Amino acid sequence: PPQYMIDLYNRYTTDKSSTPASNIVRSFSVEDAISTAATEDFPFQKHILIFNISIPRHEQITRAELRLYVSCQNDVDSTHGLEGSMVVYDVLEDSETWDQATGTKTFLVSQDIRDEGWETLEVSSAVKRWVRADSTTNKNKLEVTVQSHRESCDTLDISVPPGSKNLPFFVVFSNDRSNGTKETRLELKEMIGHEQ
Amino acid sequence: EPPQYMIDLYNRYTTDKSSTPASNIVRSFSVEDAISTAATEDFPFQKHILIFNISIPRHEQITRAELRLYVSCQNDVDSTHGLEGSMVVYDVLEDSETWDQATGTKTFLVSQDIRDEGWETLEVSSAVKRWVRADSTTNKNKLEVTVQSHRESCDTLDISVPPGSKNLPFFVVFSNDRSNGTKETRLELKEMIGHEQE
Amino acid sequence: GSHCQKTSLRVNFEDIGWDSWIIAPKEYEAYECKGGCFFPLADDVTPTKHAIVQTLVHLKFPTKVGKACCVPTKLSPISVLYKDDMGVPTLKYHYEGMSVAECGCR
Amino acid sequence: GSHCQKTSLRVNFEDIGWDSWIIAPKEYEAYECKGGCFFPLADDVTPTKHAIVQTLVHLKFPTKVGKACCVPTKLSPISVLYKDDMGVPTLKYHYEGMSVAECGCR
Ligand SMILES: *[C@@H]1O[C@H](CO)[C@@H](O[C@@H]2O[C@H](CO)[C@@H](O)[C@H](O)[C@H]2NC(C)=O)[C@H](O)[C@H]1NC(C)=O
Ligand SMILES: *[C@@H]1O[C@H](CO)[C@@H](O[C@@H]2O[C@H](CO)[C@@H](O)[C@H](O)[C@H]2NC(C)=O)[C@H](O)[C@H]1NC(C)=O
Ligand SMILES: [Zn+2]
Ligand SMILES: [Zn+2]
Ligand SMILES: [Zn+2]
Ligand SMILES: [Zn+2]
Ligand SMILES: [Zn+2]
Ligand SMILES: [Zn+2]
Ligand SMILES: [Zn+2]
Ligand SMILES: [Zn+2]
Ligand SMILES: [Zn+2]
Ligand SMILES: [Zn+2]
Repeated sequence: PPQYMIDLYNRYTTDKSSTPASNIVRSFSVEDAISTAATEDFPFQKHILIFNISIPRHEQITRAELRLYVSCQNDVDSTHGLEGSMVVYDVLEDSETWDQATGTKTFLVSQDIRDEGWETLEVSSAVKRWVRADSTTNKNKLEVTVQSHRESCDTLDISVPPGSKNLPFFVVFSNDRSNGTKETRLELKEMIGHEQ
Repeated sequence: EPPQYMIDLYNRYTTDKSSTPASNIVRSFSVEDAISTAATEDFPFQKHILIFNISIPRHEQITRAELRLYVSCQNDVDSTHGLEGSMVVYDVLEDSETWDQATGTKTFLVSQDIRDEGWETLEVSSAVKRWVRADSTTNKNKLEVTVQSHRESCDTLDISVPPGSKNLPFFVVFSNDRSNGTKETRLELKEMIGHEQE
Repeated sequence: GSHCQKTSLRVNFEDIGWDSWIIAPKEYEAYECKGGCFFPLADDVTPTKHAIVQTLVHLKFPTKVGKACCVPTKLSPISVLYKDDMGVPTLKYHYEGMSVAECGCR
Repeated sequence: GSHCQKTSLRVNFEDIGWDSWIIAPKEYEAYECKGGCFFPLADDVTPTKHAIVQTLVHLKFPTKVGKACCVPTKLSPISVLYKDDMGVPTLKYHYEGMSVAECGCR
């Protein structure tokens, strides 16, 4: 479990005078990742991030964050710079051929990057569609493209599987439709299971 | 002392649990004082000003009020010649220490034709509702009942009132709570704690 | 002292001296919650999170912390005819909180 | 065994084995209701009508009917970080019913 969740806990407890907008917060690590390197046709890194986000029907989510670790991937001459941009798309239709070069996508967030470290992408829209799945089109995944600029790192990318460090994860903020009624009901049943 | 009307209302409510009444709270208020003026040539009817002490808590919303009167020909000889007439109750707004009906300001409540000797029920909700919102100013909490005897009837047709001790007038106030039982059960509790150490 | 449950309890107002103001009824079924809140607390006792916590703490430290108590949950009203503090005869179809509807551990 | 009141109760999740899913906090103040509901019941225990009745009944028949129990009234929430059944990290600002706000006789 990410320390981001832990710091959020510390934030809530130290600021009793300042109540947060969302009660329920969940962390979802990436389930699987499909990575395609930059080509002359598509000069950028392509990543399809598969998650397993499952928020209960009785809950109404408010915000979702996609946290990515931007880093120059240990290339020689890495002191030459680290600057570019990245774009995340909600994948509707995929295809086991190329990434970006196929399927249907809905653009979520455009992010310019500079510092090595964690970036936060507000991709609430995508998760809301994932919650109301309505079967039909298979989703619960998104595509992130990383565009390296001229005077920058040749290996500018986000840390993804099959890597083991600084992997992408979701942070879903949620509240209860019944204003905490149905929530505490299920919390009780949960605790009874954990009781024995 | 508690009227059997209240007791019968309990029995009605309890034996018919399948049929919930429109009003939850019911209170009985017996007449506090009565000013009686006999019929005169100028005003050919019995006059009664009935003074009550109706006090319903502010947080409560009353729905209905009943004035229960005992109509009877006062044991006159030749009363067997018939018993039929009418009676009218007025909500007294401004009174005057002179006569009854012949003075003051009244707002008419109910006109009632009478036949049987016995208890009559008068829908006088309006008067009590006005009494609850007293707002000081005009002194009220009382009403005037006139009893009109018809031609072929008793010359002494009237309602049983003080200083008599039997079949006296009384109020039946039906009420519910504005706070939907919150403030109601709070005060019931505080009262009961009083009755706990009783 | 087995399982937290509702038991019969007939209450006569004459016995408790409430016949001085209670006109009706003379007696009624008030019910009573008997039994202990022993581990584990199940759905049928509508436990709270604190009750579950306290029960486990009691289970762990029985000499320092007691266990949850079997008390009435929701209460059912009865019809009551009585005299006010001013002596006014009063009838209430729903005199809330007089009898036990459900029991539970708290 | 004096007066129904709220007392201090520090609960460590490690002690009760809840450290397997509760991430934070490690321990918290849950409080406990101690004391008896002895006659008479005052405002400070927010008694119900049934509680008052049963207490009076207890006075009359102490060998057959017990007295009201000192239990938590309303409960206060705490902040809790934990893992779901699916192992999903979950943070809730208001995890209701973990600590005692008020006590009373029921
Ligand atoms: C991903 O999340 C889904 C929930 O959407 C999990 O699917 C559940 O699995 C359990 C046990 O296998 C079943 O009882 C549920 O009916 C499933 N729910 C649905 C909606 O199908 C799934 O197990 C999760 N997978 C991983 C790897 O975490
Ligand atoms: C008429 O009813 C009113 C209200 O019910 C009575 O007013 C009470 O006055 C006493 C004075 O000592 C107060 O202690 C009570 O609190 C008042 N009642 C209420 C409900 O607040 C008044 O006494 C009654 N009149 C008579 C002659 O009994
Ligand atoms: Zn080429
Ligand atoms: Zn640039
Ligand atoms: Zn840019
Ligand atoms: Zn260059
Ligand atoms: Zn929930
Ligand atoms: Zn007529
Ligand atoms: Zn005559
Ligand atoms: Zn009231
Ligand atoms: Zn005792
Ligand atoms: Zn809350």
